Amino acid sequence: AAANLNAVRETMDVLLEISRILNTGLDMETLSICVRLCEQGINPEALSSVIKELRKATEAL
Amino acid sequence: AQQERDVRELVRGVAGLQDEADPNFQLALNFAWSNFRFHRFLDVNSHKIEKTIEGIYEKFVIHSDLSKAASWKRLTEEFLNADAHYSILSLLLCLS
Repeated sequence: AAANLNAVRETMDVLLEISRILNTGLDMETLSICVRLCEQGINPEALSSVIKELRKATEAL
Repeated sequence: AQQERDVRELVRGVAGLQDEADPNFQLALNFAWSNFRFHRFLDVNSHKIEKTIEGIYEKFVIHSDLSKAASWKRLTEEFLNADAHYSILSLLLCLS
């Protein structure tokens, strides 16, 4: 119903605050991307590895 | 299908490459996917994630950051109610 989007809105906001306490550097837009990839079964350590290298080679460009 | 769009957005977003017709976009994308398909990690251990979460809570308490400890416990408790919970948390822990 319409009550599932407020639920997802609440969890995404909990997650973003968790993400901020941990100082991950993620914004809400990229955090949502990460959630969907994890739900689809991308290994989180693979995803962490990818994100860290895509950062390491962008301030360098 | 939406996976593939998500990986492209992840590259644009994280690597700051907004033009898919940049060879550097495609090189970053090939690297991301090749990384994803090189299975080399054990699957996420939920018990180990839970121990780490509880460890972060102790550290906040030890340093008398009460408003952060209470926040930490409140958010993680709320989140951990409705496998992907621990995979998401593992990613955030890895990015800390």
